[PDB]
Amino acid sequence: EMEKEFEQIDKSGSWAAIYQDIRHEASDFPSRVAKLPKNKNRNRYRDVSPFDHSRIKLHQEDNDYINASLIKMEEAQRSYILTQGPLPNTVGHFWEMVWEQKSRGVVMLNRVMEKGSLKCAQYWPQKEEKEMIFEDTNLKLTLISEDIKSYYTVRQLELENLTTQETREILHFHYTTWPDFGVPESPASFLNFLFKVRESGSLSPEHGPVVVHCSAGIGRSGTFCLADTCLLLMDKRKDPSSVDIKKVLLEMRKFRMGLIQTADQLRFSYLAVIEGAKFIM
Ligand SMILES: CS(=O)(=O)N1C[C@H](O)[C@H]2C[C@@H]1CC[C@H]2O
Repeated sequence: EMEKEFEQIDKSGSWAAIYQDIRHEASDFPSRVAKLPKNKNRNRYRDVSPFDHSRIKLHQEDNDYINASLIKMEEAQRSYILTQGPLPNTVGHFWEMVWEQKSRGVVMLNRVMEKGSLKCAQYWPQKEEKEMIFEDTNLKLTLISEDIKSYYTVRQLELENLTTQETREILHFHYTTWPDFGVPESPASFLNFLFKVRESGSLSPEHGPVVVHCSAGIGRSGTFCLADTCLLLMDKRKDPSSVDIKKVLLEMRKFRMGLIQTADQLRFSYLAVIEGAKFIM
């Protein structure tokens, strides 16, 4: 059982050591499309690339590239698109991907500015009456409503395909209180946030995969998907303690590199799953 494994690693202070064995065992697949010269300004970080096998393709004939990965968890029947925070020049691509994949939710785990630098473009409207048009991808986005809480904001958005005049409602879940350094002290507000996303229907199989991002789409984004998948597997299995968080992480790392960036994120993921298991048993 993970709770005992937790106390063992904690007591022994072996978090950096567990984390290194995960790094060592992690999959390495080609990422040739990401590294083409024409895609250099579509990537926020030169060392964070989607694998060719799992990358999301835009349906535009010119250049189909976006820094985004499909993570397919077969046993849990959950899919996620993990992506970087969009760049000034990829905001239109981001919304095209949301449209093309039939996503119902966007989960944002960073602030636009952290540590005095921009981590992400302002890719949604700030006021009802000031909508955004993306000329490159022929989409219009309107803020319908905004519910600001202590730890997170939920926004209702309308996305319109200007080409066909179809509209969809998108939910934007913005976790606003992840600290600039390290991880939250308690997983309570993170779990509350994750149950809010679940309750919305955004993670359900009747929609396209949820789009999850932080700045790189690997650290905080990683923790989100890992916690959701582990809790779902504990509901589904005859024996809940058969769920090994290290094995789940390694399976997720076949689809996108670097998921969980620090030993502290790993520790936090264990704590989130262990605490969430109480609200599920
Ligand atoms: C020494 S350790 O690897 O067990 N250790 C745990 C501690 O909480 C600090 C610093 C370091 C790794 C991450 C961070 O959580």
